[PDB]
Amino acid sequence: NKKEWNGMMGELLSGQADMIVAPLTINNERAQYIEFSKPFKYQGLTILVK
Amino acid sequence: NKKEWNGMMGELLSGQADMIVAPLTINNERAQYIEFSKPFKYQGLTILVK
Amino acid sequence: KDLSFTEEGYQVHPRLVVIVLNKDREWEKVGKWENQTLSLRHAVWPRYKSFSDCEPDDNHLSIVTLEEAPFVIVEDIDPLTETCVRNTVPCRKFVKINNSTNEGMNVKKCCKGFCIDILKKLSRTVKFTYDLYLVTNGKHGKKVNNVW
Amino acid sequence: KIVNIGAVLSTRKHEQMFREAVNQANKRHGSWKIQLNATSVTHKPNAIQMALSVCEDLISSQVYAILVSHPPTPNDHFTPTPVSYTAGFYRIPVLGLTTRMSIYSDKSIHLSFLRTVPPYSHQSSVWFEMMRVYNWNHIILLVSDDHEGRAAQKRLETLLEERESKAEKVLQFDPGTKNVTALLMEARELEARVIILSASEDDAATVYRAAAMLNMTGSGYVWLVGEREISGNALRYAPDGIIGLQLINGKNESAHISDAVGVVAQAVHELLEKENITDPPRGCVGNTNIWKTGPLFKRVLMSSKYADGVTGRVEFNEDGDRKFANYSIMNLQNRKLVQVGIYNGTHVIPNDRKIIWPGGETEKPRGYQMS
Amino acid sequence: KDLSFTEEGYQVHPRLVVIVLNKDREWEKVGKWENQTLSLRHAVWPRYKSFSDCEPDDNHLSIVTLEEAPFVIVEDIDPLTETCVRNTVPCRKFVKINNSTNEGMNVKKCCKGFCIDILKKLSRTVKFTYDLYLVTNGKHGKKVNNVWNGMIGEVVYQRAVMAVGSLTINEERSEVVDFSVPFVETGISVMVS
Amino acid sequence: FGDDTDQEAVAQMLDFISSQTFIPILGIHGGASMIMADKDPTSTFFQFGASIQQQATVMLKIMQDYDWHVFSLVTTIFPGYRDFISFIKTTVDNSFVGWDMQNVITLDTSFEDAKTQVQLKKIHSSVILLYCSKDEAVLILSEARSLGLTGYDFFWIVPSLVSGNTELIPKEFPSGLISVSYDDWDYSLEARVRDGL
Amino acid sequence: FGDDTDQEAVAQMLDFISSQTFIPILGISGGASMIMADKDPTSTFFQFGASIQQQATVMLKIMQDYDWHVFSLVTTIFPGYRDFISFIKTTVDNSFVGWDMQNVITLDTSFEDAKTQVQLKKIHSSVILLYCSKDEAVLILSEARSLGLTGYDFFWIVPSLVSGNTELIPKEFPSGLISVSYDDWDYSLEARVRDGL
Amino acid sequence: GRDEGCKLVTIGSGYIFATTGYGIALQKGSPWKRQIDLALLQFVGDGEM
Amino acid sequence: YFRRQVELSTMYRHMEKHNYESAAEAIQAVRDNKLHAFIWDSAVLEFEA
Amino acid sequence: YFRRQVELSTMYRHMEKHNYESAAEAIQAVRDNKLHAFIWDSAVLEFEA
Ligand SMILES: *[C@@H]1O[C@H](CO)[C@@H](O[C@@H]2O[C@H](CO)[C@@H](O)[C@H](O)[C@H]2NC(C)=O)[C@H](O)[C@H]1NC(C)=O
Ligand SMILES: *[C@@H]1O[C@H](CO)[C@@H](O[C@@H]2O[C@H](CO)[C@@H](O)[C@H](O)[C@H]2NC(C)=O)[C@H](O)[C@H]1NC(C)=O
Ligand SMILES: *[C@@H]1O[C@H](CO)[C@@H](O)[C@H](O)[C@H]1NC(C)=O
Ligand SMILES: *[C@@H]1O[C@H](CO)[C@@H](O)[C@H](O)[C@H]1NC(C)=O
Ligand SMILES: *[C@@H]1O[C@H](CO)[C@@H](O)[C@H](O)[C@H]1NC(C)=O
Ligand SMILES: *[C@@H]1O[C@H](CO)[C@@H](O)[C@H](O)[C@H]1NC(C)=O
Ligand SMILES: *[C@@H]1O[C@H](CO)[C@@H](O)[C@H](O)[C@H]1NC(C)=O
Ligand SMILES: *[C@@H]1O[C@H](CO)[C@@H](O)[C@H](O)[C@H]1NC(C)=O
Ligand SMILES: *[C@@H]1O[C@H](CO)[C@@H](O)[C@H](O)[C@H]1NC(C)=O
Ligand SMILES: *[C@@H]1O[C@H](CO)[C@@H](O)[C@H](O)[C@H]1NC(C)=O
Ligand SMILES: *[C@@H]1O[C@H](CO)[C@@H](O)[C@H](O)[C@H]1NC(C)=O
Ligand SMILES: *[C@@H]1O[C@H](CO)[C@@H](O)[C@H](O)[C@H]1NC(C)=O
Ligand SMILES: *[C@@H]1O[C@H](CO)[C@@H](O)[C@H](O)[C@H]1NC(C)=O
Repeated sequence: NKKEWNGMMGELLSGQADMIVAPLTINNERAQYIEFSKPFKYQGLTILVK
Repeated sequence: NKKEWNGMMGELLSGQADMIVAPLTINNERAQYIEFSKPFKYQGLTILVK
Repeated sequence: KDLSFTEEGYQVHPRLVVIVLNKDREWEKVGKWENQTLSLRHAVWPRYKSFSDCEPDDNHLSIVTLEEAPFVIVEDIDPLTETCVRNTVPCRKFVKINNSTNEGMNVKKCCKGFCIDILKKLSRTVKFTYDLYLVTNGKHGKKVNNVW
Repeated sequence: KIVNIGAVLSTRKHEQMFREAVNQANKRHGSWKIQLNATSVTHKPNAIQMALSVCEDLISSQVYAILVSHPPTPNDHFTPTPVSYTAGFYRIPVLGLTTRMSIYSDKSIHLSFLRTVPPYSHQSSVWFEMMRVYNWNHIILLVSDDHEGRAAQKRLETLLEERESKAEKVLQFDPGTKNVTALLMEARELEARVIILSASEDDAATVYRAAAMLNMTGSGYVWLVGEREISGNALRYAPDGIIGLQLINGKNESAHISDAVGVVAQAVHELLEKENITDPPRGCVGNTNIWKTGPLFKRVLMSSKYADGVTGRVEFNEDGDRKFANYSIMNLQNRKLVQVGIYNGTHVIPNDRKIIWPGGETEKPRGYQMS
Repeated sequence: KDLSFTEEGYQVHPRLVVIVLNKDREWEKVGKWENQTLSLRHAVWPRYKSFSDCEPDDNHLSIVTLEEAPFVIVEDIDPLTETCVRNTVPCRKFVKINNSTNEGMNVKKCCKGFCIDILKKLSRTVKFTYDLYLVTNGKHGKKVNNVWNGMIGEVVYQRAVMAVGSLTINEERSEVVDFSVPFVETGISVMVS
Repeated sequence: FGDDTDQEAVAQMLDFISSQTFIPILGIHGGASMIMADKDPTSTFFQFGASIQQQATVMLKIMQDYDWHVFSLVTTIFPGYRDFISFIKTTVDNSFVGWDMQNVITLDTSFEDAKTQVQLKKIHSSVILLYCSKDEAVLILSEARSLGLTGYDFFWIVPSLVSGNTELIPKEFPSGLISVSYDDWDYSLEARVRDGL
Repeated sequence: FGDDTDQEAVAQMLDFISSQTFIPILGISGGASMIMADKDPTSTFFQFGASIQQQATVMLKIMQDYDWHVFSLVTTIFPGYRDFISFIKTTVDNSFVGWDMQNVITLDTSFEDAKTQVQLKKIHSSVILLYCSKDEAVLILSEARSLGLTGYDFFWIVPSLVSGNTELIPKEFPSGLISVSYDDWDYSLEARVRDGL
Repeated sequence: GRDEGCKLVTIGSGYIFATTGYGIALQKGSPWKRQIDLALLQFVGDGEM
Repeated sequence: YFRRQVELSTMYRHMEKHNYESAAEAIQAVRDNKLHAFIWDSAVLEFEA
Repeated sequence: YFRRQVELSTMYRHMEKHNYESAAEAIQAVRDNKLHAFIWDSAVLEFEA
């Protein structure tokens, strides 16, 4: 009954990774555990259709 | 430095009348001082233009 | 001196004195009350940070800002009531009295806007007091002769 | 090692009954070495020297409770007030015995004036019981005076808070005038015929004399007053058939004082449980050393919960007065006070007597003009 | 029975018993523990307000409602967290095994919608506590030989203190109980294509 | 006469003197100047002081000028409090400010710290108005110090009957306690008796 | 080995027997199965009971099933408290609830009711977890009733460290105390030892 | 409103209908009636409804 | 209703220089285009429509 | 972001059906109209447009 992280964050916190130079979306909870730099890209959310 | 009632409510609370049968706008402060019945008309506010 | 007496024996125009307790256990004469008006020496409220022994205070946060209309709207207080309407926040502005001297006063005004709402919601969440006033030297700031 | 108890009293029989209560208090209250001494001061014609004799004879005696039991004074002001202020100088509870006025029952002017007789505000409780039982809701408040009248109207609003009702008309004014007829005739032309009246004795006589001028002796009238309004010339001027109130054992003096002193002595033995013995010092010579258990022993006056008494179940409420007092309900059957009801607790028990009303039938007059 | 052990030597699935102290001043077995989960005999949690003799007060309110899709959305518990989400409030439903049996259990569920926010803002302002529960008797109310069904019967027989949920008002309902001031214009309506 | 101690009932004694000697008597200082409830109609006693209503007006003017709006109201059963609460309620009724008021926290007796403690823990606001006697004020402020209700955001504005003599400042008072009185040391007693004469 | 008394160290004595005789030993109930902290690889001893971590897991499951999301942790200086606090903090860090958790308030010595009073007045929440011995739990509950922290809205959940004998229930225990213990009377002693065999 | 495609259409806009209103059901003589009524009419007077 | 809602304070600045005593005077003024909007209940306005 | 907001909970119980590993598989699934819409950032979808 234990919380963990996976993916790039799961490899970051486990010491397998030390810097994520990748399109990571900054939100609240991911900033609650690790530190974030200032964002290099500003955008939002939208919907793709045909 | 005293607030009193005027108009139809100032005439009612002075004892000049016995019951208001009129288009009375039901709101908070009128219910704080006098009793109510159930409303016979149900509508809100809007804007008249030309 | 209008030393008239009421029907229940009270001075109509007495001399009220409003006092605070200093750090050295004395009552300091601060505010005299007039006929109708209230003469207050301290427009800015003095903090008196150590009300007792065990008081570390880290929440009287001094905040300065600039009049920029889409985020900061600074308006006069209503002279009929002398009360900022509750969607706004209080503020003060250092206004110079004369051109000859650098002495001025602190006129209290009202502030609304977007960053004002941000500050109010920070006070909702982080639960800290805030001391809001305005800047008079420069608007944004620029390093001039290595002086910010 | 002793407890001195002082009082303001004249008669030798009640002093003997006081010493008899002193003797009875040392019987069943344990084997502790506490003793009791009696001091009672008598009449003086000058009212300042009354409290002067009280202060120099009881502060030097270090008394713990002060009781005044003087109805028959020719001065109708009824002022033990400087004695109560002298007891309030070191926060001593003044145990009243006679008066019931709201200006004396007020906790503001009289900080520690508690008693086992209910004030005139609890006549509104009897009036509220009459409105509950006999299903009456159209009332008019008429108080000629203003000292007790504001507290009486406050108590009336407090008791009408439960029904969430309001009086149709309230009248407070200056007595002594004869032309009060305009407000009374306009209250006649209203739709309330249950009229509530409570004032001074001569003021009751004045408004009863004004009731004869205005044809207020007809039918539909519901009158119910206190005990002051049915005595003196107000008794002669009242319309016959009027319903009145009376305190059971009200003018009873020996057993009332005996039960009060029993409450005093057993309250002292309650205070001896949790020790904290504080004593009012001799304030007559330059002393302002205040008595620490002033409110706390007043707490003993607030928590004096008993059930033994000739008057009845003596117990102090949040107002410091008698809980659920014993009442008689009288009828003035043709200038004759006829008892037409008793009262226990919160309930009126009407007896098997006849209730003749000042108007029509013998049952309840529900003279309501139905709007 | 899997009474297995760990490296710390404790039992993997031991036998846990959750007892209380009732008003009878003795221990009473209430909660039992399964192999992984908890089971409660009293899923309805009462006050147990008489801790001692000095408690005259009253702030809880027994409140019944009824399922209406634009007003009272009733959902299951969230299986990800085993917790109602923050706008939803807990409730219960008296669900039986089938129609032939007569005994049922009060399964805890979640509620949101229109009247839920009304009740929460009332509990903000009037400053009381509340116990939300549905009704399994049926619809709003219908007099069946001087017996009301659903919510109205629970108010008349006083097992429900108040019905804050969505409820139509007509003459006989205004006769048998008392209502509040209105808050939404809800007459009748006819639907076609 | 002006008293030096903190016994208001002395003036009440003087009030009875004003009911009996028919002499206009001026209460000047200390317990002789403390405000009682209702002066008698036969009395000619007059005090050099303000009303409780004017002093409440001054305190609410302070709260309006310094923008402290969300407050509470705590009184004991020391009387004169019902009219004080009524004046505060009518002031809220006569307010263009839009004041916020936590409900009245009363006290049953001299506190056992059993039932009044839960009543005090209902408060989590900034400014509290306290109205009781001076020793009871010391006890309630010691309780609030034990409850931690004497912090930086926790202000206390008290009337003159709480303050009393300016020559005596007792213990358990926060360095920053806000009081409103009229015992001005600059406004001399000689000027008081000269204006009275 | 089974037991019906409250002498836990006998089982620890069996643990010493388990340190020397190299024999697997089972403890049924009473003092034979009261929880010791850390076993030994030199030992083969076992109890029939639930650890304080698993009991804390059950208690947090109970607190989760009523949505009582706000609590305060109160322990004495009785040992095992550090592992208790650390397990509760690691469980809250692995919890989907988002517990609005008031901090942990402990004691230091035998209480003068002077500083411990200030420590207990910090709680204005409802649910309180209490881990302490039975000799001091009566003192804590009597002080909380004396401070009004045993109110109708408040709650108290304790482990089996206080809830021992069924008969010994003093007056200070509030009617509404929830405890957790592995004394299942639905399972007999013979069924337990048959399961052990 | 949740009709997928605006297919099912209502009749009128509240003209020829019964015109009643939802309320809050309380027991007869309950003391909470006036307080709930004042709280609801306060909740109307800010646009929160 | 607009004085309680503080976010509607700005319109509260306007009508204090512009309000009338009867709605018939408002209908007569908006007929001559002296008004440009009129916050009012729907029954009277739809009847005049 | 859609698990937090309480007014988007129902869609969160629908979008948990077809959770995809990569965005390329999302482009492939909308490419044959196996989907009907997709939630993604701005500049990535502008580049794909
Ligand atoms: C108080 O009232 C009682 C009656 O309730 C009276 O006591 C009577 O006292 C006389 C002696 O003076 C006895 O002979 C009677 O037996 C008592 N009354 C009865 C009926 O028992 C008296 O009016 C009051 N108390 C006193 C003694 O004055
Ligand atoms: C222990 O009880 C649980 C039910 O609470 C059972 O666990 C089942 O196991 C599957 C395995 O994938 C899980 O998906 C579920 O948690 C359970 N099944 C259900 C209800 O979907 C388990 O069977 C029990 N142990 C034994 C031995 O029966
Ligand atoms: C009050 O006093 C000030 C200063 O003496 C004076 O300027 C002002 O006109 C006075 N206000 C009144 C009540 O007229
Ligand atoms: C300085 O004060 C004088 C006073 O008369 C005034 O005339 C002058 O305008 C002031 N200076 C400025 C620039 O405001
Ligand atoms: C007065 O103010 C003006 C700007 O309005 C400035 O140019 C001038 O320097 C000031 N007066 C002095 C100090 O000469
Ligand atoms: C006791 O009472 C008597 C009579 O009232 C009095 O003379 C005496 O002074 C009192 N005090 C003593 C000495 O106990
Ligand atoms: C006023 O009182 C006098 C004396 O009773 C009486 O003669 C007179 O008629 C009264 N006036 C009115 C208004 O009836
Ligand atoms: C009272 O009644 C008598 C007899 O009917 C009548 O003469 C008198 O005018 C009445 N008084 C008034 C004014 O009601
Ligand atoms: C007596 O009262 C004092 C405070 O005045 C208090 O310190 C003491 O504990 C009390 N004694 C007892 C417990 O009876
Ligand atoms: C009041 O009423 C009863 C009625 O019999 C009477 O005997 C007694 O004196 C009183 N008892 C109480 C309850 O006070
Ligand atoms: C009056 O007497 C009855 C006994 O007949 C008793 O229960 C109570 O004290 C009184 N009635 C009530 C309920 O007030
Ligand atoms: C009761 O009958 C209903 C009819 O729809 C059925 O759906 C249900 O399964 C039955 N009872 C239960 C709760 O199983
Ligand atoms: C209950 O009813 C269902 C059908 O609704 C049926 O399949 C089932 O066997 C019944 N009993 C049980 C075992 O749930």
